[PDB]
Amino acid sequence: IIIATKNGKVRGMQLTVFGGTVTAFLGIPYAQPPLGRLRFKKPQSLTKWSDIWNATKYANSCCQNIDQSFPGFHGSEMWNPNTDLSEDCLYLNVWIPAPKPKNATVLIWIYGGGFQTGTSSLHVYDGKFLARVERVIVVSMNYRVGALGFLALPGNPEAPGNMGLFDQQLALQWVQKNIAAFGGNPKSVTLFGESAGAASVSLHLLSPGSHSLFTRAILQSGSFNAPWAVTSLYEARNRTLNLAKLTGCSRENETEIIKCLRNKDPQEILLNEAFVVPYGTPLSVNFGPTVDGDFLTDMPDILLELGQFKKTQILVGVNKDEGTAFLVYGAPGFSKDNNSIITRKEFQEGLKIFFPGVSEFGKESILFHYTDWVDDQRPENYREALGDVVGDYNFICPALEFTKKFSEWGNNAFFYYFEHRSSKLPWPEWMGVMHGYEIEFVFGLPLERRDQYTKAEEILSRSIVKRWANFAKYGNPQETQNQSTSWPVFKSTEQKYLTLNTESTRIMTKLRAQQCRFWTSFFPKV
Ligand SMILES: *[C@@H]1O[C@H](CO[C@@H]2O[C@@H](C)[C@@H](O)[C@@H](O)[C@@H]2O)[C@@H](O[C@@H]2O[C@H](CO)[C@@H](O)[C@H](O)[C@H]2NC(C)=O)[C@H](O)[C@H]1NC(C)=O
Ligand SMILES: *[C@@H]1O[C@H](CO[C@@H]2O[C@@H](C)[C@@H](O)[C@@H](O)[C@@H]2O)[C@@H](O)[C@H](O)[C@H]1NC(C)=O
Ligand SMILES: *[C@@H]1O[C@H](CO[C@@H]2O[C@@H](C)[C@@H](O)[C@@H](O)[C@@H]2O)[C@@H](O)[C@H](O)[C@H]1NC(C)=O
Ligand SMILES: CN(CCc1c[nH]c2ccccc12)CCC1CCCCCC1
Ligand SMILES: CC(=O)N[C@H]1[C@H]([C@H](O)[C@H](O)CO)O[C@@](O)(C(=O)O)C[C@@H]1O
Ligand SMILES: *[C@@H]1O[C@H](CO)[C@@H](O)[C@H](O)[C@H]1NC(C)=O
Ligand SMILES: *[C@@H]1O[C@H](CO)[C@@H](O)[C@H](O)[C@H]1NC(C)=O
Ligand SMILES: *[C@@H]1O[C@H](CO)[C@@H](O)[C@H](O)[C@H]1NC(C)=O
Repeated sequence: IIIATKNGKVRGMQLTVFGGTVTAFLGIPYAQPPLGRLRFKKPQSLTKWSDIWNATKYANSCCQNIDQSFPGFHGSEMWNPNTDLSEDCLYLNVWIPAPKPKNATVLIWIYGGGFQTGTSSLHVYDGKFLARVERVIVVSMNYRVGALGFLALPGNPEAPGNMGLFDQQLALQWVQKNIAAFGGNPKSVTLFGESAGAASVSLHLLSPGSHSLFTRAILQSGSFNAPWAVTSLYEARNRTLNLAKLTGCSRENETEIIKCLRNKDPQEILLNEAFVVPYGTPLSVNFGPTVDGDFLTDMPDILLELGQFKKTQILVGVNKDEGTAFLVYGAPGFSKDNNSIITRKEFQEGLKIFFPGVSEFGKESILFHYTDWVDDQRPENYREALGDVVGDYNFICPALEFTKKFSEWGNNAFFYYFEHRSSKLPWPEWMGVMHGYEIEFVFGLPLERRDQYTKAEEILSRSIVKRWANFAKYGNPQETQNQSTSWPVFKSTEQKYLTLNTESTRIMTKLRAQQCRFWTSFFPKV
C-alpha cells in the first residue's frame, strides 16, 4: 500500500487486529531534521523526496533523559523510550482503517512526560485498536522535549522557546495538507493528550496559529494552568544562562551563547538540564513552554480568563490518585515496595520536597487544610494526604479551573473522574488510580483478550473508546446503544461530572470543591 503525499510517496504496512486489518504508516517525516545550525530553532518545512519513503517502523525518539529510578521495573520503564534517541526525531505515525475510509474523523495524540521526556512509539499509544474498532484515523508525532525543545532566549530566533510546541503544530499542519490522501477528514480533527500532552493540547486552544488546524480537544490529566506547565520569562532566561555556565558557553552576546550550545553533544546538554534550577522537585519542568510572543502572545492565564481561545467543545478529566506516583521519587518514608505509612514529621518533610520555594506559612497552610482527620488514629492518614496534596495542586484543581473558565464562554465541556485501577498495574496498591493509567483504556488495550485484563476492563475500555470516538466525531461523548449513563455537560454553576469505573458509572457534582477552593483561591496568594 502506497500513498502519495504532498512531499512524496510513502509505503505503509498491514496489521492484523481483531480478525480485521489496519494500515500503519510509522515514521513519516514532517520537518527537516533539526540538526547542526537548526538545533534550538523552529522546525523547518520539508523538501520533497522522489523515492518511496518506507514508513514501516517507528522512528527515532527525541533526545531525553531516561527514568533510571527503578531499573528493571515495568512500572517506570514502560514510559522510557523504545526507539533510539536522536536529534533527528521529527516524525509522525498514521493508523488508518482497512479498507481505506472515505471521510474518517482524525484523532491526534500528543504524549506527555513533563515536557522533558516521551515518545509516540510507546506500546500504550498504539493507535491500531482505535482505528480498527472505531474506524477513525489516529495520528501521533514525536516533538522535541527538554532544552532541545524549549530552551528560551525570548525574542531571539536562534532559541525563541516553544520549539517542541511548534513541532506539534507543524505536524497538525501536515495532517491538514495530507490526511485526505489517507481517507481522513481534515475538517474533523480532534487533538487528545495526557499530562504535558494535555497541557500542550490546551495551549493549542490558545495559540492563534493552531486554531484552523483542529476541531475539538480532549485533555487527560493536564492543562496549561497547572503549576508545572508554563515557565515565566524570568526563569526561562535564568535557566538558559545557567545551562550556558554549566557547559562553558557563557558569552556576552546572547547569540554567541546559542552558537556555543550548538557545538555541544546532546549528551552534554541532557546531563546539565537537571541543575539549571536551584531546588528541584519530582515535578520539575526545567525547560518547558514560555510566553514567546509567537505561539503564546500573552500570559495564558490572561487569555483564559478573558476568553481569548478557540470556541469549540472540550473533554477533560483526571484520575483519582494523580499525586501518588511522584511520592516515591523523593518524599521521605515512601517506597513502591512497602505500604509507605509515614508520620506527621515525614509529611512535613514531604511538603518541603514538593514546595521548596514556598514560605513556612504556605507549607503550614497546606498541612492545616489537609490534616483535619476523620480519624486521627488511621495510620495511612498522612500517606494519603500527601498524595492528595500533590494530585489536587498539580493536576485536579487546575483541570477543574480550566474547565470552569473555558465553559463560561459558552462552549460545551464534559468532565470525567477516572477511578479504575488497572488489574495489571505493576505499582503497589497504595498508589491507587495512578497518573497515566487511563491511557491504556483510552487506546483500547483491554480489548485484546489475549492480554490478561478482566472482562469488566474489556467492557470499560470498549465504552471509553466509544465515548472518545463519538466526542471526536460528533462533539458528544455518549455511548448511545447500551443503556449507558448519559454524560451531562459541565457548567460552571452545577459542575456535573461523570465517573468512569467498572462497577457503576455515576453523575456527581463539584469534584474536590473544598480542596480546590484552597488551591485556587488561597494558595496563589502565599
Ligand atoms: C519503606 O521503605 C522506605 C525506603 O527504605 C528503602 O526501601 C525499603 C523497602 C528497604 O529496602 C530499606 O532498606 C531501604 O532503605 C523506608 O524509609 C527509610 O527508613 C529508614 C529508617 O526509617 C531511613 O533510614 C531511610 O532514610 C528511609 N528512606 C527514605 C526516607 O527514603 C520506610 O521506613 C519503609 N516504611 C515501611 C512502613 O516499611
Ligand atoms: C523500501 O521497501 C521496499 C520493499 O520492502 C518490502 O517490505 C519490507 C517491510 C521488507 O519486508 C522487504 O523485504 C519487502 O520487499 C524495498 O524494495 C526498498 O528497497 C525499500 N527502500 C529503501 C530506501 O529501503
Ligand atoms: C538564578 O540563577 C542563579 C545562579 O544559579 C547557580 O548556578 C547555576 C549554574 C546552577 O548550578 C544553579 O543550581 C545555581 O544555584 C541562582 O543563584 C538563582 O537562585 C537562580 N534563580 C533565581 C530565582 O534567581
Ligand atoms: C520522575 N518523573 C518525571 C516526570 C515529570 C517531570 N515533570 C513533570 C510534570 C508533570 C508530570 C510529570 C512530570 C516521572 C514520573 C512518572 C509519572 C507517570 C506514572 C508513573 C511513572 C513515573
Ligand atoms: C522489591 C520488590 O520487587 N518487591 C515486591 C514487588 C513490588 O513491591 C510490587 O510489584 C510493587 O512495585 O511485588 C511482589 O510482592 C509481587 O507483586 O509479587 C514481589 C516483590 O517481593
Ligand atoms: C468530508 O466532509 C466535509 C464536511 O465535514 C465535506 O465538506 C467534504 O467535502 C467531505 N469530503 C469527502 C466526502 O470526500
Ligand atoms: C552577536 O553575534 C551575531 C552573529 O554574528 C551578530 O549578528 C550580532 O550582531 C552580535 N551581537 C552583538 C551585540 O554584537
Ligand atoms: C454493547 O453491548 C454489546 C453486548 O450486548 C457489546 O458486545 C458491545 O461491545 C457494547 N458496545 C459498546 C460501545 O460498549
